[PDB]
Amino acid sequence: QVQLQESGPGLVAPSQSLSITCTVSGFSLTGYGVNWVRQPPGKGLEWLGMIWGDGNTDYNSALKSRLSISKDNSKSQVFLKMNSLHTDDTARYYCARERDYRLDYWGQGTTLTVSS
Amino acid sequence: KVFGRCELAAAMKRHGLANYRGYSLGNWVCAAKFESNFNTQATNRNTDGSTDYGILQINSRWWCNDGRTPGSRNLCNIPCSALLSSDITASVNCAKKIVSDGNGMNAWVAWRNRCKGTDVQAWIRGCRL
Amino acid sequence: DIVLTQSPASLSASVGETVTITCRASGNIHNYLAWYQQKQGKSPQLLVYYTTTLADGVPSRFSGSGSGTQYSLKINSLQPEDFGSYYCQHFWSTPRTFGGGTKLEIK
Repeated sequence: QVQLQESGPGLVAPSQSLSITCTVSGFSLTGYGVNWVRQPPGKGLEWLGMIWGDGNTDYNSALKSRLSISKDNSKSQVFLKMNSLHTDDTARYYCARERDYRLDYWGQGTTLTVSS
Repeated sequence: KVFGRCELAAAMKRHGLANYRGYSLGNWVCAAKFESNFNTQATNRNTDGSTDYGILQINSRWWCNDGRTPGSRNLCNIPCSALLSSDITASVNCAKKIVSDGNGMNAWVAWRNRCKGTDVQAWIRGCRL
Repeated sequence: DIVLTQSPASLSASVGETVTITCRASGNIHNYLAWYQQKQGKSPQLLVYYTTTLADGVPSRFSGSGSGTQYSLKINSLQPEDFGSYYCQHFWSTPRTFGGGTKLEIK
């Protein structure tokens, strides 16, 4: 059974950075990509970026300068790091598995709110 | 014959490989690259005694018959020599028999190890399809 | 980058009716388009991939079509479990983008 689960800090100050972990099971990170997507309350979906099975990365054009994605294959973990927080970064963050050009399994998400 | 990437992609598409059993077109082009380097007459004798033939390296102990491999099953029901043409029809037909479900490309070790998990679509972007 | 325009923003319909949603891209995406369904308080779920292929377990009443820059999702004789939101997403190179969403509600 393929599973993905997000873990975050919940509340973060604009002076600090955002760090979220995606723990997976039921498949190897070397054979599939993992995408990051967010959704502000009451709004639609926004694509953040991805890390391919081979370790290469790609990001959202407007957000690229402040995002970083990496992973640890042996520990089945994927990491998302974001700096220069704004209140506009308040949203539910999801990690999802990509299989040959479709997001087939998604995590339940983790909510994040940017303090003052 | 040695194919260029866009030329092989176009032929594979005409032969119904795009999304065959859920597999996007680039998977097939990537597999051919690592298996035969786009060479329609490639061969490789495995230590175990069998030999791999053609653009998609079809095996002589399970899929085609070369009349020289112990335990030959010949599941595609075809002579291995008939798979070395410039026309990919025969090789594509056997490949479709091998991949009976959405997980069948695992039949090619080079695809599993060197193509799965990479941007296989990169092998076909810019090809006038 | 390639942007997706999804319409309409909302639909009010009754069980048994047939509805259609459109997704048009600013550049050719070569059939690499997927659709997702999202119920209130849940994560998005895959419905259709590569324009026309239904995901496992998805009912035949759902059908996808399109090519080049224009695509559509049709639901024939909609049922109670179909109400919720729908989103299109493209996979032609990077970056990937989503359409703005459509809310299907009970009439």
